[PDB]
Amino acid sequence: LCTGVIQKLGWCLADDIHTSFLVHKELKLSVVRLDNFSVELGDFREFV
Amino acid sequence: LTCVMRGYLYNTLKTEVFALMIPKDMYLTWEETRGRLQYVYLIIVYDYD
Amino acid sequence: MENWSALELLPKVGIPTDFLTHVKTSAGEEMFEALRIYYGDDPERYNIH
Amino acid sequence: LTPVTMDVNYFKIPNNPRGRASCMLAVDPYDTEAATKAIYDHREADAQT
Amino acid sequence: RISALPGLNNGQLAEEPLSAYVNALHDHRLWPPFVTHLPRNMEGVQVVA
Amino acid sequence: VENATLARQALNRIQRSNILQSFKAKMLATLFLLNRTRDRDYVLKFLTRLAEAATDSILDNPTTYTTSSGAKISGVMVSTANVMQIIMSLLSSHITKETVSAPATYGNFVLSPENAVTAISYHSILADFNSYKAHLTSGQPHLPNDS
Amino acid sequence: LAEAATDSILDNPTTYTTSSGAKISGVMVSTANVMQIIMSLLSSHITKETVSAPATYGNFVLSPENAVTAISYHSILADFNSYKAHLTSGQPHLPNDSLSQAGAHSLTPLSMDVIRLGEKTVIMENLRRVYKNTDTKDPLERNVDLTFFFPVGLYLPEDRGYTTVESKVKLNDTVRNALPTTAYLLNRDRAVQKID
Amino acid sequence: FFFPVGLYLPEDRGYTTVESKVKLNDTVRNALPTTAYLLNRDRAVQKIDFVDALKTLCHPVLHEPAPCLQTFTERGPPSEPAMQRLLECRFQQEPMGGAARRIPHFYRVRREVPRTVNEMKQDFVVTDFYKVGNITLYTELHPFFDF
Amino acid sequence: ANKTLFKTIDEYLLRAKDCIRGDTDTQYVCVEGTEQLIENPCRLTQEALPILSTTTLALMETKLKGGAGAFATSETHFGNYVVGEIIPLQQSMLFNS
Amino acid sequence: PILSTTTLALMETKLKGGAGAFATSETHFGNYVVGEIIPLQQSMLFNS
Amino acid sequence: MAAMEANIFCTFDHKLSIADVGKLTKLVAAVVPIPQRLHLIKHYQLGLHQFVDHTRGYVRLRGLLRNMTLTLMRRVEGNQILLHVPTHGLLYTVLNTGPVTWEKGDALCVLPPLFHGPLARENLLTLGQWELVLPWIVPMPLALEINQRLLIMGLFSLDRSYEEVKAAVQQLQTITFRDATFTIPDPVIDQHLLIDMKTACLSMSMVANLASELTMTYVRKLALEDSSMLLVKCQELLMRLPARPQHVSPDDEIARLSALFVMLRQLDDLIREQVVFTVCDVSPDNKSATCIFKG
Amino acid sequence: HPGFALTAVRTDTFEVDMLLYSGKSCTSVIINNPIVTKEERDISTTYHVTQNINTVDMGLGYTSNTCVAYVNRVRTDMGVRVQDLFRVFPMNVYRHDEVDRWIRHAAGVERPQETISMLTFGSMSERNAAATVHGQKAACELI
Amino acid sequence: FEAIFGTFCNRLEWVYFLTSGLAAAAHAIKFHDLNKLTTGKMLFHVQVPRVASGAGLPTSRQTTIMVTKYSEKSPITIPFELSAACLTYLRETFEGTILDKILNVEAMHTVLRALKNTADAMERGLIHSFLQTLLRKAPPYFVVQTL
Repeated sequence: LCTGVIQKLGWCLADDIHTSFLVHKELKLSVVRLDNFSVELGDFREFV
Repeated sequence: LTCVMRGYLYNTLKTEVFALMIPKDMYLTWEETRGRLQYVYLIIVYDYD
Repeated sequence: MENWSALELLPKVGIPTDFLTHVKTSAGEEMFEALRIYYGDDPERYNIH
Repeated sequence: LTPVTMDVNYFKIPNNPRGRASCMLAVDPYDTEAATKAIYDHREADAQT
Repeated sequence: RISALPGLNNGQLAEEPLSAYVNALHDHRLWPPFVTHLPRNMEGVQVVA
Repeated sequence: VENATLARQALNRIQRSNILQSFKAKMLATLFLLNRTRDRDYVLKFLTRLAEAATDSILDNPTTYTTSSGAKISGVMVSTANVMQIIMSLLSSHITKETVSAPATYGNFVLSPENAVTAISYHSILADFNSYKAHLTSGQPHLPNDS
Repeated sequence: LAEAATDSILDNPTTYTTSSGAKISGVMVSTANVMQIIMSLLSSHITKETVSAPATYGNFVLSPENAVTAISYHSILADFNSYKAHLTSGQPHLPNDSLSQAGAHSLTPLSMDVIRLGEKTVIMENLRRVYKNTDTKDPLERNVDLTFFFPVGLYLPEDRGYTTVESKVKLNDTVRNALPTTAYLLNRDRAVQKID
Repeated sequence: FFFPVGLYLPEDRGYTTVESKVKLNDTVRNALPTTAYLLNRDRAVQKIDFVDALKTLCHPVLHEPAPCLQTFTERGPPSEPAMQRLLECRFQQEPMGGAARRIPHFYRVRREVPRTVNEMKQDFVVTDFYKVGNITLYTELHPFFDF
Repeated sequence: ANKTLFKTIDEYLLRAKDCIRGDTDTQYVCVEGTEQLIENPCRLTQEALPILSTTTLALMETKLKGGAGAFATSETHFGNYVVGEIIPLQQSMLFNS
Repeated sequence: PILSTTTLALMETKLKGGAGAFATSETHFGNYVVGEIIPLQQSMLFNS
Repeated sequence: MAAMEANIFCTFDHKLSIADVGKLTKLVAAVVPIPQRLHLIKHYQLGLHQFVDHTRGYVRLRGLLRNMTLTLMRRVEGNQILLHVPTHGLLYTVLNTGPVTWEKGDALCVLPPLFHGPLARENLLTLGQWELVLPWIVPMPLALEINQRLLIMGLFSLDRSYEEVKAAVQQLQTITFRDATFTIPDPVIDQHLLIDMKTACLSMSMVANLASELTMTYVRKLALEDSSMLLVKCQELLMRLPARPQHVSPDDEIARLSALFVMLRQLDDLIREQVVFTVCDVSPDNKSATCIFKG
Repeated sequence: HPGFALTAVRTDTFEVDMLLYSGKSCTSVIINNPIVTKEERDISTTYHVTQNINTVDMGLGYTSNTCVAYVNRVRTDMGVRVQDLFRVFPMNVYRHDEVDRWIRHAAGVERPQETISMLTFGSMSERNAAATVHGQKAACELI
Repeated sequence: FEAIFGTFCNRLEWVYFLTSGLAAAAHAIKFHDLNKLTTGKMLFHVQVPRVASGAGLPTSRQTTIMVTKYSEKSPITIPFELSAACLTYLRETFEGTILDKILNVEAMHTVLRALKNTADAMERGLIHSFLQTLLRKAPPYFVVQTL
């Protein structure tokens, strides 16, 4: 059941999205940084 | 921890706007031209192999 | 690396700036050494530690 | 060089004697793949000739 | 010899050779008007009396 | 200065193409100016373009380097005497043996004691610390002049 | 260009006159490069003389006699009492338009650069300083298209052949020199470009 | 500065634009270029030939294609899938004694051999060979070898 | 699109101009109104202009050996021909700088 | 490109010509002259 | 990025006659679609006339309409339309445009109009090769049926004769919902209806496989002893051809029913596109209704 | 040389700074006061400020004359690089494959490799070069 | 040392419509309710003069020309924005030391700076829209010279 499940996480501004990284215990991990993100949660909607 | 349920992300006195971080492997776009806005979705897709 | 907050808080002098080309071009083509170009209203100049 | 090099466009104007126009300034900056694509590959056109 | 281009033709596109396309004097569809012996290849050709 | 009115952001491909086109045009055409052409109008237009093309300074020197009748000095063109012997002999209607006002002193500039305190403690110097400290707590954000 | 354009229809002869009594025909604007070229060129006509400009914007406030017309008939007739008076008195000619009457009261001086064009003085002006460090494009800069066309590979009539350049150039008799196949153009430099 | 010497203009596109000025006797030594005349620091007709280039033409590094072969083999086959047609060779080794009866046995197949590369470098005319329509330009690396 | 001679030029000024994308290699049609439109006098007259399309380098080096004003002349050999450019654009514009 | 000449006679008629004679590029059947793109062999050393 | 302007001004470049401003003042607090979301948009992008093609593909119009941002008209004046893209959750009044009577408590969905053309003779702001097109605010069961008949007209038209198709469009273009007859403008099979058919048939095949040993024989065991007009009316659409259940295993039946609910929802979302307004209270002449869920 | 001669047309975008002459008060522009409007959110409060203006002409004829004055550059190449029909007809193939798979390897064009998002506006079908010294290019054909 | 010789803000040339000479092409009138008008039309009742003809000629008659002119619409805008922390420090001063008064003064100054820059952008945009409406009205030189 439920091959794909999709929930709405929130919304962003589509221009502040840029690649960055976080360093912690000198472990650089390349991340995607959404600067002005507004959280708007939703239920896990499921599809096939 | 102090999680944010609905709304923006900011410091006390709103002096710093926190940013949502996602690792590069989970990131996925399906268009080369993003709009003025784009929503974000969390996708779990199961491999029934 | 460069305290850009002290540029935005300390009182400046008023000079007639005459860049050679357009100033966004001289910013985007990196004539100067250290840049802090952005848009909007950054509240970065407020959290003084 | 080859004796069938067309002299009228390769020996009458200021030309790069390498074979291709190897002007790096025509390349968009900080792009290393496009540079070798412009000066080393041959399944595409060449600048200035 | 001159009706084909021997410096160019070899190989094939269909079962017919590449030289069958460069001139009508090298293919089985054009018959001479006074034919005394039927040609070797009559694939698309259907003779009718 | 020929492309200062066109571009308004970081350069694309066609602007840098036109820039290189005019590079290879002008560096080739005007390699040796005075060794090639010796007419008044063209060398005067060339020196005029050279004089306007440079951007100005920032410091106000309103009274020093000024002639009589208020003609302010805009620039200075230095070269060897061999070139000047052709410049003045070719363009002789534009030269004036005139006397200008020159600063007879060096620019003496001292350090403030609280600048010495910041110099010891934080390895840095903020020039005219008293003026910055006054204008901060005062309220005006524009100083008269720099240090 | 100056005499070619017609004039306006409202006349404010008090405003935009030069000191010592000179009337201004109109405004001629371009970029700083072209006006620099003109001022170096037509330097026997440049005059930096003061122009009496209007101080502030105009004023076109309505009337209570216009308000009920704006409500009922969805229209505004300017100077409605003047129209009704000139109807009732029976005069054909109203004394002044309601737009030249509208405002531009005071006058303030400013020094600009003007030039003589056959005793029709006009204002030189460049809009470089308003598009100095902005993000838009100066509309006085422009792009103009020209369509070029050229043939290649034709066949001239050899039965009526001729040469006019025989005394300057000569070709050896070969068929590739007898039949055009290719052409030779230029680049945006002086560069021979091979097209076949 | 740079200049060519000893080139070959095509004959079918040959022409003369200096007819009234020069007239050369029609021997082959004037009909094929082998010299180049330049001007010195003084206005003097100097001359360079192939003879004086012997300090470059005869070097043992010019005949060693081993770093050329290494650079050619590190970037291997062309990754273009449109040109998977020219890189086909079967260069076997077999005995020669049975060949004189195997020569009617070779054509007992009815399947052709693919076209060799050195054959594919000969069906271009003098003037399109420098264009991108040639496939084999990544094979021509050196005037002394076949890659 | 044929109208009165004052309406045709007004149609020419307003909407008969077309646009060209100005940041890429091939000539693309831009999105309308984002960049400025591009005038075209060839839209008014419905002609096009010829340029220096000579046949051979025999008749090309002659024009290059020639001094000023040679590009406005159209010469003709037996099978070869030069079409002279009518506006002196390739002669003087690029040498102004 | 610097002024190069295949034969003696083409260099001779280059030197016989006046000012700007180095600017052109004459071309015989199998001989050719490339002309200098800047007259720095014409009027540099003569100018001194 | 600058924020999305909640105050969207529409401008006008045509010379507005006085009846056009009058008809523009009728449409206060109505729904209009706009894809740009700028602050000073023009009139060409406003409405739906930018997407009306010669195809008249109504399914294509429904496919594009779901992506358009819906706003509300406010403060119409000279050459100014102040639009308000509404934030989610609050309430403000909307106005009907089509002759669709509403209720209280139901929901509303967005829809391209029915029998759109000169049949009802809409002079809704016509100027210069452009018309103001209005999306319909239709209630819930009408929006259900207007896609159900769409998908049935898609599915029936495979491998069958054209006279069956021309006899089937006229059986499935009328809708007698709530004292009114509507007709759909040219239901035409396209690639979008094809991919919708593919999703529908795959989901119903998977739920046919997913049916347990008991849920397919429930009506088969029920119809021996029960008598009802509902059971009789549903029985005749089936073929003709005590006992024991085979094996009761409810631990399997929970999983079967859960995945069957997923398949039923996966069939369901083809006709239940979006609730965009929940009507709370209407005007008595039904010209407007205060409603919630705006945005 | 085959039995037909082709010609080629092309356009050229030159950059020009025009000059505009207009008569004195050729139009009377009317404005209103700048109208501030707020738009308040959690992180910022943008203030938009509109200004509706209107221009009415004050002439019967053409009151203002513009002209083309000066050309700085040729933004095109004025080149001979012809524009391919295999990009502006991106779905036309042959009815037979092995002549089509020979022609593409004769002209050098990429395979037919999206269709719904092509006829509405289009896409970057022919990409940019890695570099260019001569700017943009265009050349078309007439058989 | 890390000697900072000065901090330099950029001052702006507050150009106005009437300060520019292009206002003589215009005739600026503030209308207080421009967002309430639909269109502005102008009408002209023009009659032309006849002449008396000679003998044996088709003479003219009385004429009347009623031509009409119209208006245009082109609004402009600027979306200048303010951070919420600036509005927090604009009117609030808690524990009123030096370090909070500095933030209050900077909040006031960035507000007034944004206001001045907004008004300057509005004046530049009014000039720009005026030039846009002029350039869509001016025919080129050749048609005017021909007419």
